[PDB]
Amino acid sequence: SLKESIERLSSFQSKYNIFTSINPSPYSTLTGCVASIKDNIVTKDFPTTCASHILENFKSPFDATVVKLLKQAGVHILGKTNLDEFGMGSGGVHSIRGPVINPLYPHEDKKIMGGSSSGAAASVACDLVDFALGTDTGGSVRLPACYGSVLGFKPSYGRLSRFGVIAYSQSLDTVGILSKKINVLRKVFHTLDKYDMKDPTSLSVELRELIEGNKKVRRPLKVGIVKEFSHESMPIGFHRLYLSLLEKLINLGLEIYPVSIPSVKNCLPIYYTLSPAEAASNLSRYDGIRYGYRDSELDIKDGILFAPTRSKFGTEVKNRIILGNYNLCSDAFKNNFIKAEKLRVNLIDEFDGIFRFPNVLTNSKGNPDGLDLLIVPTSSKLPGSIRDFEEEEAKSPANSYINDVFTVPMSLAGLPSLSMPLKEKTPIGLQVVGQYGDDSTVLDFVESIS
Amino acid sequence: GAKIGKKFENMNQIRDYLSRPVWSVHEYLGIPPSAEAVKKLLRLSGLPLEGADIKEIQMRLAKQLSFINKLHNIPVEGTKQLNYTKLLEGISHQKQDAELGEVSGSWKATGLAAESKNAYFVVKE
Amino acid sequence: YALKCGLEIHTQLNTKNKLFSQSTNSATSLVDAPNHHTSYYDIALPGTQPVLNLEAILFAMKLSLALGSQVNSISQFDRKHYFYGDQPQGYQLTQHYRPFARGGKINLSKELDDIDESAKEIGILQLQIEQDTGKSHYTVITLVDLNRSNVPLIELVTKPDFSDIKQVRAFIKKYQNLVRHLHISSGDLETGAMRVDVNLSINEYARVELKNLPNTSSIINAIKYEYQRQVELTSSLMEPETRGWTGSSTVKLIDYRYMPDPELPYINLAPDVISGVRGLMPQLP
Repeated sequence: SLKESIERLSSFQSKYNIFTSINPSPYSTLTGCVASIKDNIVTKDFPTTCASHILENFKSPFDATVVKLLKQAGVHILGKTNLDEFGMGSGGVHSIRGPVINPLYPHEDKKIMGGSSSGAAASVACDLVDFALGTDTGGSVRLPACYGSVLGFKPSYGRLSRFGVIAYSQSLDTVGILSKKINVLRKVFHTLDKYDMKDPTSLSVELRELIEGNKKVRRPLKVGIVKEFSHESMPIGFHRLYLSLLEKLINLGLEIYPVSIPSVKNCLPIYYTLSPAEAASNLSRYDGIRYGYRDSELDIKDGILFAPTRSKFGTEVKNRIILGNYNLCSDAFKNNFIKAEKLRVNLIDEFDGIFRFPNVLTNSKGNPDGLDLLIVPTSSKLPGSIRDFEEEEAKSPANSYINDVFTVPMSLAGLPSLSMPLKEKTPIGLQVVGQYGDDSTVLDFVESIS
Repeated sequence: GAKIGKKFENMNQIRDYLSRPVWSVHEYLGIPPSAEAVKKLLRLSGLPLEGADIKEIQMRLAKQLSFINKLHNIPVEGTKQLNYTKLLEGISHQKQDAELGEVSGSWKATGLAAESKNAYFVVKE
Repeated sequence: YALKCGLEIHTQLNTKNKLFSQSTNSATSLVDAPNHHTSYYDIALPGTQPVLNLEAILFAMKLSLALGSQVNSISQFDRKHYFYGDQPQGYQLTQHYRPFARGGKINLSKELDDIDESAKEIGILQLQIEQDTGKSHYTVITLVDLNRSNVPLIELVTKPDFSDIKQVRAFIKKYQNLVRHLHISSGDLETGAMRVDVNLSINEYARVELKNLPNTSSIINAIKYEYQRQVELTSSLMEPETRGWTGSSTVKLIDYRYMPDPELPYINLAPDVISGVRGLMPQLP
């Protein structure tokens, strides 16, 4: 078994390009659990590369808080998983180590795993680890989970510490958890759902207690399906699987409602205004001067400081940096960026207006005639081939941006959202979504119907 | 604004609801800056001008921008006070955290740099 | 002829620790070994995060009260982006859009300040808390010491109220005295604990700003030089222009993409902070 485990690990690694680094001695309250960690979360014991030339042999002096908490709970870390470089991408194809391949299919198929937590999802789908940690900025835990036919939970923003979680877009970045087992996932969430004073965005102890104090018995549970997300071209098999799930729920006595949340439609343009801007800002530190890759010869060229080193950024990262800097320049800032922030506020307000649970961050009262959970597709597409994904992206950025149509609103509003599979080994999923802070409801609901 | 409808009574109401003639988001979303603009942008980005395919960046940015510029037409609809004692208390309770490397000399701050000169970081003119 | 002059004064706070990290704010920077007083955050390591030092708020409160400034109900930090060896984050945190305080003034008198006017007040535009950068030593390779990076600064911006050069000296002197009297800074121009940029304009012409002034004598002289130099003019001084100083003459010399910091909480002070800090003020002159 042990021998059989290592051999399995070597095989799937070789065929599917899952890890960026593996424990030298693999498999040697979460005591005995084995985890993989997305390679944008810093660790003392492994390099943290962000799948980037920029940080190709970077060794952090410290463990991310989530890594420390896991270790303290007795978790063994198998290795760091491959990812889209610096978290930028939706397909898992942008990495200095090459793309991750989806293990639901023969590796010859070169099917995409989805991104940015590609390796994380793959390591779970292969049964290499008990759970994986990923990050989700616009869908990057939920989408690859969906494509690996495993659970992918993105908790409420600020519940899990981002200390040591390398910055992509800080107002959106969230640590998330992938597993095949809802029980394991809840245990991991409970372990990691903690205030961290190192993280100025960590949800305070006071607000956590306020959230708990707001919980009420809900009878019956009220579930919404969202008009604006109910009309996309969906994969073959989806409607049957979707309708079977809703029927199962209706036969349990819960109530299902149509709900319209018009602001969800503008979420992609909102996201690609805010997120590239933050990205450009957060990547301004990379210069090879204090750490990471550094050009052997020049710290400046063409009157542009750090250009030679920074040229080693991946191509998708450069594109986004360029866009983000455009978005931040004075005139564009006063227009698109300010507008995007205001619309984001509108979105949060619309969600507040339809949820019974109060939002402690906006001090909404909760709508007593509102809803407990939303159910929304995770993706409108099946995983294609790496070539097809790469071809499509080359045609237009919009073709890639649309991949996160269903996931970005919950990122923008920081809502807890769990993608769950509908059929064994099938890259189709649904999200269960609750109000900000209402993580236990989402998880218990999913556990209840599992 | 957001609105909740009446509860579904049966699965066929849901099938009919899902089959209503309503735009997809794809349908709703309908799935160039000067070369000098791009050059300025490369500079702000700390990216090299040499080797850069300008027209290609012009082209990609153009499409990026028309996508996010959809916001131009969207109308906009429409914290605990730190007090004195808490101010003083916070000041009194601040301390250096080893987990932050805040204690002087507790780690080699230059030890991750590819190049250095003794305890200094270095930049080449 | 009439001089309309304004100042931008950066002042290092002598808080025990730094602005967004609790690493030591050293008073012996000249003898310290380089890159010794530097946290993970000071070196801008991946995954590090800023946490505001509340002592900087206290110091800014004391300064605001002394100046008669209005403390902003909500203030925030913004990112000012540019690349430089002594700026490890690639941006400086500073209060651009929502400064700590606005308004205020400083009174000068003939009796006490050796001014020709019996009384003359210099208005303050705003007051900002911001990060210091590291120190660079040019030897070609430049050596960077980040001990000074993330040290708290307060930037004071005046209205263009200066008319005489005796006023500028008297203002700097009292401001130096003031910051020392409040125990928030050494106010020493020689060490760089205080740094003065100048903006001025003669007879409602274009505003010009003078940079790199190491000591009060050089500021006064640059002002005196620039005043007489400007009078002689005159198509070149129609648009704003930033100049320098060379001991004998003044010689000629970017979108910062200001973005509100997405991580740091707003500064939202309760009314009792005002009365509280007020009770802790030293007797003012």
